[PDB]
Amino acid sequence: KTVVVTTILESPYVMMKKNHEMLEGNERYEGYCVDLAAEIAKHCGFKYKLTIVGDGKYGARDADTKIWNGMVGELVYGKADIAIAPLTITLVREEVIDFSKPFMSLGISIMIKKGTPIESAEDLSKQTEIAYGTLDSGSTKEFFRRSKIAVFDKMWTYMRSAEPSVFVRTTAEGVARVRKSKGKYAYLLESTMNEYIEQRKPCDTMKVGGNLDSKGYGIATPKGSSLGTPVNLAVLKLSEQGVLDKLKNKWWYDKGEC
Amino acid sequence: KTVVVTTILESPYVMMKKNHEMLEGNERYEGYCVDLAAEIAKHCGFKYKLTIVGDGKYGARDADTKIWNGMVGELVYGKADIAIAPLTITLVREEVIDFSKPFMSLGISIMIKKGTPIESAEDLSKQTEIAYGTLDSGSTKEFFRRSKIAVFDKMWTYMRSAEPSVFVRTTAEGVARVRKSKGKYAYLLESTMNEYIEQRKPCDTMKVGGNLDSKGYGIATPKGSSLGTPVNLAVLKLSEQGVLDKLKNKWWYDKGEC
Ligand SMILES: N[C@@H](Cn1cc([N+](=O)[O-])c(=O)[nH]c1=O)C(=O)O
Ligand SMILES: N[C@@H](Cn1cc([N+](=O)[O-])c(=O)[nH]c1=O)C(=O)O
Ligand SMILES: [Zn+2]
Ligand SMILES: [Zn+2]
Ligand SMILES: [Zn+2]
Ligand SMILES: [Zn+2]
Repeated sequence: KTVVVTTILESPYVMMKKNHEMLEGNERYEGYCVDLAAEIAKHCGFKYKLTIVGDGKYGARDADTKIWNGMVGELVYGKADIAIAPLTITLVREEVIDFSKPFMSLGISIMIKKGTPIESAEDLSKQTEIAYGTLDSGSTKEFFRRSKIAVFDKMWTYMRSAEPSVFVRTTAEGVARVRKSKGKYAYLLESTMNEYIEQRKPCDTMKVGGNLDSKGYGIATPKGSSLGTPVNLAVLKLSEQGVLDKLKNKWWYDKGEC
Repeated sequence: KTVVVTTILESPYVMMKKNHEMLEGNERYEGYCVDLAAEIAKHCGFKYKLTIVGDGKYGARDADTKIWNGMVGELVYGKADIAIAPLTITLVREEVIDFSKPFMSLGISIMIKKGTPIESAEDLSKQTEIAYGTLDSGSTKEFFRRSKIAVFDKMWTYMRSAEPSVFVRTTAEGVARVRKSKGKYAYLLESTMNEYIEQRKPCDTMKVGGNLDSKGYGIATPKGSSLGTPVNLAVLKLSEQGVLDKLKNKWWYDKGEC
């Protein structure tokens, strides 16, 4: 049985290769998670096909219907056997799917156009000249929605009602919005992405302040899947072998252009 | 049934209260892990008894007898129901006990007496004037014994054969050795401990360089135990509701003496 892997186009985790049009199957893709997938499959001994999540979302549960979308939904409804992606380990997800131990740590962070007069989340919350938002479906939005911290709740109150909307469908759209907004939009996004983007041309963005939280990405499987245990053990093995660090260095800093 | 919790006297995770001789049961202890245990218990809905691990050890498998010592052994042999302590999530332990998702991130780091001419593991590995060692049992030592990375193996090769022994029995012993050795002993230890000590009088130590690796502490339960699921969910809930961050700040920095 070939294992169906659900993933998402998000640099430098999974990207189309320069010459992908002349390539087929898994070979079209490169990135940290593409490499992680190959290692996991090697150590657990399976063959697999990478497939990009149809709706291009990470996964949230619809309030009215209670149906899960995104990569999470593909696992929940049996469309994929495993998700190998920058997928945040969260409580609401852990209730419907299984996560391995984390293969990467991260936090929510702030991205600004260079020269923007912002140093912190508190700075953002105390002003109005500069708009700010998050990836409009995923763990970061849910963080602000659920936050009982005054600074973040204040920010959520602003974001939920902002007009026009401050939420974006993809990271690419968020970043483009910072780049074109002349310093009038700051983007809240995961630190790993922020750090990658800061080192790529045109080198006009930067991460400011510390992370707003601490969490991790894990490999996800359907609850009670037989893949859950071997995969978890494979992640810890790769961590202890230094492989996760090697991949991180390969995809972030060896790819710096600034 | 009252849940038996195994833990270890290691500041500031668990410490004897000043008037402990006058107190009983759980009230004898204080620290990050005592606070965490209270929250875990409250969220899972169980009564518990804190007990200090008899042999004062974290957990290793004796190569000869194959017997597990430390907190891991107390779980494997059924002497405790759960371990709430700075216990590192590792592959070999995951094979015999269950771990929650990590409640704290960390890495192996270098502690020096202020003014020691050392900035990194490479620096340490390329010289012999300054001695260096690790806790004589635990995941840090195992990290070096197992590492296939040139620098860390070079360090291990030095450390296993160094005489007198560069290894120490307790964190306290390592720190005292740093402080007394006039810059001629550096101590390799987990970053969280390093960070704690840097804010303690006499304020004569510091963490230098990046971390050598990345990993996490997890709450541990016997394989197959029914506490595993609720406990994991409780960890994620505490992470997301900011409790883990509050606790780290309370015990590391709010008490800061430097
Ligand atoms: N990892 C998240 C998805 N996700 C991704 C990014 N991102 O890649 O910058 C983000 O800023 N916010 C977010 O919730 C999840 O799993 O929902
Ligand atoms: N957390 C470890 C134990 N452990 C603790 C410390 N520490 O408290 O400084 C250390 O420096 N090295 C180590 O292996 C494990 O679980 O074995
Ligand atoms: Zn194309
Ligand atoms: Zn491998
Ligand atoms: Zn005493
Ligand atoms: Zn609570």
